[PDB]
Amino acid sequence: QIVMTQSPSTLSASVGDRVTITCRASQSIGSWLAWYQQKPGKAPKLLIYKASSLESGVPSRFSGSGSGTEFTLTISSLQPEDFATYYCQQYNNYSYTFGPGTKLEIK
Amino acid sequence: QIVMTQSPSTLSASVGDRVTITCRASQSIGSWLAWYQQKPGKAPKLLIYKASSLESGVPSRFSGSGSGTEFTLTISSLQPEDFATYYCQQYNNYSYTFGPGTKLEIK
Amino acid sequence: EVQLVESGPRLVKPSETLSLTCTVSGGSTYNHHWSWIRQPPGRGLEWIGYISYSGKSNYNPSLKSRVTISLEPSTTQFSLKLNSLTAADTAVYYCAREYRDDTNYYYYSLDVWGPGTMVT
Amino acid sequence: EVQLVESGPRLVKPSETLSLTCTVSGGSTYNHHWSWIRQPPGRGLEWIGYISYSGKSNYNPSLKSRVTISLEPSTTQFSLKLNSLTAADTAVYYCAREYRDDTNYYYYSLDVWGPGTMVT
Amino acid sequence: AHCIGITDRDFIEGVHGGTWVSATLEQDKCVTVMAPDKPSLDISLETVAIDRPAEVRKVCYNAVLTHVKINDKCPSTGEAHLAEENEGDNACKRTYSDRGWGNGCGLFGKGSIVACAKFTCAKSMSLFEVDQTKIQYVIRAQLHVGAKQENWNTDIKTLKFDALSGSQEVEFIGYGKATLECQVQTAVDFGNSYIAEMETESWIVDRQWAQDLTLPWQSGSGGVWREMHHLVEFEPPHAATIRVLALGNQEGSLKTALTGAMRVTKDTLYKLHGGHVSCRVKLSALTLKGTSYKICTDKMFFVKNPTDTGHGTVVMQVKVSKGAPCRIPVIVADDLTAAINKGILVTVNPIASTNDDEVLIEVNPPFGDSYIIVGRGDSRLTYQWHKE
Amino acid sequence: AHCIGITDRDFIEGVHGGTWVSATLEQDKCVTVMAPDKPSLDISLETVAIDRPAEVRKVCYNAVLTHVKINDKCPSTGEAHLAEENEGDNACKRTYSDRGWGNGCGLFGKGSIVACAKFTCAKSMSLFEVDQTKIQYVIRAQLHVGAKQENWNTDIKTLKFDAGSQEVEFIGYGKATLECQVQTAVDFGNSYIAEMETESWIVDRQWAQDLTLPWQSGSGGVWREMHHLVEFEPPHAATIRVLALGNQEGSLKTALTGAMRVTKDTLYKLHGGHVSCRVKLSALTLKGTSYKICTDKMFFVKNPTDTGHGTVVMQVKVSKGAPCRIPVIVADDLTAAINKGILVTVNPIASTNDDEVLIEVNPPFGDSYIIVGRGDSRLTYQWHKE
Repeated sequence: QIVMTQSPSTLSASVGDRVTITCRASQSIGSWLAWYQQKPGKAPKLLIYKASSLESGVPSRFSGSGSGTEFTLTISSLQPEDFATYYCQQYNNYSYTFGPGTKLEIK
Repeated sequence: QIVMTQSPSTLSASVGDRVTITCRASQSIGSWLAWYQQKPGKAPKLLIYKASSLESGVPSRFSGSGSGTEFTLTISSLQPEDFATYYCQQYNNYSYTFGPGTKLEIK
Repeated sequence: EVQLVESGPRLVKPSETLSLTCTVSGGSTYNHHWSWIRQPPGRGLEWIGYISYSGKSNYNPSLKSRVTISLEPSTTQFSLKLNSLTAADTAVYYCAREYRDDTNYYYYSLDVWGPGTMVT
Repeated sequence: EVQLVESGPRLVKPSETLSLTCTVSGGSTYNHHWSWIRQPPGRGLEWIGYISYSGKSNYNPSLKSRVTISLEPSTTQFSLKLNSLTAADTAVYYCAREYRDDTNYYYYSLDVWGPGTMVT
Repeated sequence: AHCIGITDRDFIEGVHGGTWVSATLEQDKCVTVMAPDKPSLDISLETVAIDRPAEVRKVCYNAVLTHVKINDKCPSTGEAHLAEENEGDNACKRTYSDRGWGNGCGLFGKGSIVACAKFTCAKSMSLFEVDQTKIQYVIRAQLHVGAKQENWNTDIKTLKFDALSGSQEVEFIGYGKATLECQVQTAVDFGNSYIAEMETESWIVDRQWAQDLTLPWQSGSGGVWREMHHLVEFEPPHAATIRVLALGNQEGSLKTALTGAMRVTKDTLYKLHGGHVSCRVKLSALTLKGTSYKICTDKMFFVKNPTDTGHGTVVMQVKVSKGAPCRIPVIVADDLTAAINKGILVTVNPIASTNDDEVLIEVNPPFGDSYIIVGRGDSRLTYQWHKE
Repeated sequence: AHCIGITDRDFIEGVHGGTWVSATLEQDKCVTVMAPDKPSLDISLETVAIDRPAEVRKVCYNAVLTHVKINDKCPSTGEAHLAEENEGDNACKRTYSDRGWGNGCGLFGKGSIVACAKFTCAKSMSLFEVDQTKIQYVIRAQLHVGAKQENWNTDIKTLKFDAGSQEVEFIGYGKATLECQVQTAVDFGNSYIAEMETESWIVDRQWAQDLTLPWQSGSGGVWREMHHLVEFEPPHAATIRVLALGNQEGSLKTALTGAMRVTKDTLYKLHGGHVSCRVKLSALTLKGTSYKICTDKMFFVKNPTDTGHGTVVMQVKVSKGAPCRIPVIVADDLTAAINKGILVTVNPIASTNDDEVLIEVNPPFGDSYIIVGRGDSRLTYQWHKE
């Protein structure tokens, strides 16, 4: 089963910052990568699919890139809304695997 | 006048090897870079133009890549013909500048 | 507006069984892969498995021996069946739809989720 | 087959001038930028300069004060004249064609060269 | 198979002593074969296709030009020549331009000028050859036993045939076997047709039409594009230059020209969107299971109530909770009093082998008001039906 | 100007006392205006163009589809809905599909099915409006003085006009006045500039608006009539095959083959039109009529050569003469000094020494002699003209 790692484990920033979370697969997963946003007490919501494609209607400040092994999620201008834990997930082949999670909180 | 550097200064290899020469510009030159092959006592011959486009009829083993500052010339499978001095040259804007040259000889 | 809601026993004793049921409204269950995912308190997400209308299913290797996911298409709801429980199986269980379009070739992974129910 | 030949005084004493002439066969000089490039024995290439049929010309900053490149369109040949010579100016002088197509936007830099001529 | 879900459905009733039954199978359409004292047979055409067809031609509908070279000699002395003139992958034009004093030419008149450009095809259309003897087709066959839809995928016997394959036997466990003697009808003129595929989309086209296309075309071996001039235009020369441009993408005009042709789709094998299969079905070796079973007397339940199929029939799913291996009495009467069946049973002789077994019944009720009656006694199920 | 290099060349000779001379200038074509006792004036149309025309429409001719979403309800359970149904950039279809127990719905009949797809235009064609008040045109004017071809660009006066008359002063030769009017083939109120990638055209408005393609405006980026390039195949069970139609570049261009062309500066130039001009010749004076005759030796820098205009051109160097005029005649005999030829370069001149001067003469048909100078120093060139 494919193993996903994320970096960093935790990140503190302020509103208006440009932030970048990175995600790694143990082997190649093509472009089949999803980014999920989870707030406490809520289910993960699909933000990014296929590495770079935004789900409607996720704000255009959200963006993703990368392929093969390395991927990156980028928020150009952070908002109070965006403070949550972001998980990555491969859906190249079963069984699917989530990342350990990257926590984003206020400074 | 824009300054061009090359690396390495000299490279010793054998027939059948894969070699890669690098060329650097002092500032961005887009993709306007040419590669020349010069043999002793003879005039420079045009191999590559516009960073990656091959002049007819240069063997397809020759290839080029890069844009702006960083450039590379690649020979996938070395041949006895290829043993000569390779110069890079920017022609994005006058005055044009050649590189010091990368000498390629047999081991 | 496709919505999923999970329901079932909140407390399950060890050595017993876990019978959860996800109800799908706003869309049929003919397409897509209907999946289960769990998340222990203060820990990460774990993809349990899926089942399709075709009958083809797949379970997480760390869970396959116990996990059984079944599908009731007529009532448009599917079930999770987890055996041989332990303290590790104490987690928030989400049921989710993995969108798969084999006609136009689009795959959005798990796009629709349920609120999730905490099983201890 | 566009061909260039440079010719002129081979042996030049210091303090004089350098009268080189590149003759173009197989094509006219209306298009392209006609250039001079030199190479001292055992060193790298130095781009001297160019002139066009349009009248626009340009010289290497390290040589500009001395270099004069002229164009004789009738016989399709152009000339290099370098003054204030020195031991540093001892080099093999090539005349070359810089191909420029302003109609289809193709530029191959110096694509056609002459045999090169050794000046001391 | 299963023909209940497939809306375009035909019924073919066999005669009591009939050994063979003719039936024609069309795409997106299925046939239900009935015969007295014998199980109903669902037959359907799944696919008609070609495997590994041979490429015969390629036809470029989008080309890009690179390495545009120009040679522009002056009047009198001088024919213009480019090296690219003797290379295979270059579209070239030889002309003459008005030149004189002003263009660096000591004489006034016509000077030879040659322009060559690298022809590389961005997108092309593949033209495959179609062989009758390479045609394979697939037929789904499934008997009308009391089975759940979710078990259909387990019951369906899929059969594969070739161009000259023979009669094929299909044995259903506990029900004997049937024999399919099938023949494939192409709808294509092989000696005058191509498979034309663009990117994802394919068609069955006229060979003559394809070869008469005013576009560059290639072959199966050497990769030299012929008649390149179709997508390369050379504007009149001015002085010492020539405008060499590539023509527009011809995807749209081609596709609009292809709207009326028979469709084809290549998937991980070339599927055909047309054709049909003529079949002779042997029913004699088909036997009815559990005719000697005892009658189900235990309490039964409609898991799924009798519902309209759109085929003029009704379907229902009955659970037999306790009853042992037994047969289920299903009739459609005009009243609760008369036990006279006015309806026709499609699922001939329903059965529940094991317990808590769910069995699917399909009946053709008579026109008007009727009662669907399943079982006997106090345990029997009755369901009101209206069919105008 | 200079009309020698331009092969399509007309001559207009003015009458002796004529003050004005009419002349029509077409694209890639020039006119040489002659008048007795006055210098010849070369006039030519360079460009007729438009500056910063306003974008009015876009017409997509290649579109790509992404984000194909589908929602499918069973019969008697509701209309299917997608979130993307409400976004501006999505092409959508709502239909009904054949459903029953075969696809997992408990009833047999029509189930609602909706398919939406992200519409993004890969390549589009811009439709600019043509305002006649933004039309400018350029005319080259140059006198026939004794110069060389490599000095032509220095001698040529280039003139710009918008939608009055302009004066052109030649140093030491007076001045001419051009009263020009531009005539182009445009129904400004019924035409667009249609530009795709590098190529442009003058198209008819009705045709542009009647195109069966998606179209936009200069403002908001909401594509209208997206259905022209989007096809929804009939629904099977719970899916719909959503296709983008083919690239319409080719069909469009083939439909545009006969239309007037337009280009850009690497300023939309028009591949047509013409300019009607009134040329004032009265204020034009001839220089050096009182110079002495060149008696010193002259040499043909460039021998008399055919121009293709029925005229001949030659380049003569005056090395050892002062400011002087050159006597040029074309006689039918070397003894008889009777000029049968017509001098286009009226009264050739040599201001400085080693000066090279271009003579253009229109020799008579048959055998003739081109004579430059007098005495023993004179140059003679036998010329034949069919």
